This record gives sequence, structure tokens and C-alpha cells, in this order.
Amino acid sequence: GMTEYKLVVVGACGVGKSALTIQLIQNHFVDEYDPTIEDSYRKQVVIDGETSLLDILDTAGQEEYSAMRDQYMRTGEGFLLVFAINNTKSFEDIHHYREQIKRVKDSEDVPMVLVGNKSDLPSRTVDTKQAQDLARSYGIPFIETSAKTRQGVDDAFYTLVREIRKHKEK
Ligand SMILES: *CCC(=O)N1CCN(c2ncnc3c(F)c(-c4ccccc4C(F)(F)F)c(Cl)cc23)CC1
Ligand SMILES: Nc1nc2c(ncn2[C@@H]2O[C@H](COP(=O)(O)OP(=O)(O)O)[C@@H](O)[C@H]2O)c(=O)[nH]1
Ligand SMILES: [Mg+2]
Repeated sequence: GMTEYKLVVVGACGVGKSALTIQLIQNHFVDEYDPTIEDSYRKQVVIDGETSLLDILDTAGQEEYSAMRDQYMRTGEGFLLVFAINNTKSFEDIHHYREQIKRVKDSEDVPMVLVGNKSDLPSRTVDTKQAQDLARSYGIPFIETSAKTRQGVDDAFYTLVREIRKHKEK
């Protein structure tokens, strides 16, 4: 079959994981998406001339560490680490999401992209430089997005695919 990429969107409640996912899948902004709905969406795309199937898991529900979740998360090939630029705690939480990915993958080299969402909002509390420095320390890209306007959304997911390709070449 055609190439597939298993992508996982992670980050604290309310950062815009679901809004980002629906923007990628359906090309419009959803104001309300139930925080208890965790689901995956597949979409056929062409990136750098390669046709692939993106299988995107939008994580949700509760903070719990079920066996299903670990196994589930283990199958992820790349991860979007999403915070919101107006929520400092969500940015501080990124360390947790990175470590948990590192724990379940048993690897220091997992495709990830740091995503600073809600870039449309004026009430910024997390400096772009701060995010850039963190991303550089992790050795990963940083992309600013707005699920509201769709700024950076394709770039975020497509950049993650490119990171997966880089990983697969090694
Ligand atoms: C508001 C609902 C929502 O969007 N979610 C609820 C909280 N939930 C969550 N919270 C805290 N830690 C999480 C976590 F560590 C994982 C996880 C588990 C196992 C391996 C990796 C990961 C990680 F996401 F990469 F961090 C998950 Cl799946 C969810 C966690 C998710 C968001
Ligand atoms: N202004 C703005 N609001 C957003 C953006 N992304 C998500 N939201 C809103 O923030 C809230 C949480 O979004 P949601 O997608 O449910 O976040 P999740 O809990 O990480 O899945 C919702 O009310 C969304 O409408 C964005 O880029 N800009
Ligand atoms: Mg959600």
C-alpha cells in the first residue's frame, strides 16, 4: 500500500490539539470539541511529491497511564508537542510530554515538533525565543500555529512527516 505516517498530537488540556487536528483533516476551525473525545483521523496528502496516508491520533480524555495508552503511544512514529502561547503552564508541561514519549519509545531519538498554538491571541505569556531555545535543546523544529486562522497548521504536520523521514534514513 501507500506510505503511512502514524502521528500523535499531545499536550495539556485546552492547548488546541483537537482544533489543530480538525483544521488538518477538515480545513475549518472548531470552537468546541469535547475534551473527552480521543480519536484518530486518516487523511491522504501529498508532501514533497510523496503521496501518503496520515493517521493522526488526537489524545484526550484524562491523565491516566493505561496499558492500552502506553502500547498505543508506542506505535506513534512522530509527535506534535503542543502548548498554547497564552498559557505558561502548558509550556512548562512540555517537559512531561517529552519525557513520557521518551519513556514509552525507549529512545532519545523520536520524531517530534514543538508547536506553539493560539498565535492569533494578543495575550502572549510564552516568548517565541523561549520556545525556540527549548526546541533547539531538544534538537527538534518549532512551529507557531493558530488553529483559529489555520496559520502554520500544514507546516506543523508536514514538518513532523519530514522529521519521520529523517529518522527513517538513519
Ligand atoms: C483535557 C483532555 C486532554 O486533552 N488530555 C487529558 C490529559 N492527557 C494527558 N495528561 C497528562 N499526561 C498525559 C500523558 F503523559 C500521555 C502519555 C502517556 C503515555 C505515553 C506518552 C504520553 C504523552 F502524551 F506523550 F505524554 C497521554 Cl497520551 C496523555 C496525557 C492527554 C490530554
Ligand atoms: N484563539 C484560538 N483559540 C483556539 C486555538 N486552538 C484552539 N482554540 C480554542 O481553545 C479551546 C481548546 O481547544 P481544543 O482544540 O479543544 O484543545 P485540546 O483540549 O488540546 O484538544 C477551544 O475553545 C478552542 O476553540 C487557536 O489557535 N486560537
Ligand atoms: Mg481535545
